[PDB]
Amino acid sequence: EEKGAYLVFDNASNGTLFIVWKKEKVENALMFIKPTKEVPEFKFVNRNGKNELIRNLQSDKKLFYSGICQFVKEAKDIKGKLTLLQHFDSSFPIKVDLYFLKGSKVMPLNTGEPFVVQDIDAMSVLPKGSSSLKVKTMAKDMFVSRGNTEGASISF
Repeated sequence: EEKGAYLVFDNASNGTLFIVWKKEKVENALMFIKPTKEVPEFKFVNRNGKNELIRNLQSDKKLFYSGICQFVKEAKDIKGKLTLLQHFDSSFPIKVDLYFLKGSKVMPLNTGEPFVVQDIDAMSVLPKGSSSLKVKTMAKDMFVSRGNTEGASISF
């Protein structure tokens, strides 16, 4: 976990998400990214390891959802794995579970497990009421449109 990315929440703007690109162990993170192949150095150097994803989460809890898609976006960009850490949900009023689209099949994220995000068709951030996309097989077009109405989606 030392090498990878971490989703962090900051009190900036009464709610900001932060994705750390580092080779160190970041704590107090809500989510994580695990790269299988080498991680882009320019993301380390240009961002200096810090990148603020989305801000003012105060105004709308769904912004956190969207910020999450922006987070896994990085994972799908470098072609790694996405890990949803659990802990924040006990303190933060947002508890959700992530879903990926692969082929015609939809797959939910396993809590604290690096899950294949690299060659996904689409991704979305659904709340505990994730049954929107919780089916045996799914349309890539529906996946994003559904997740978007859930408040977060991101599709190739």
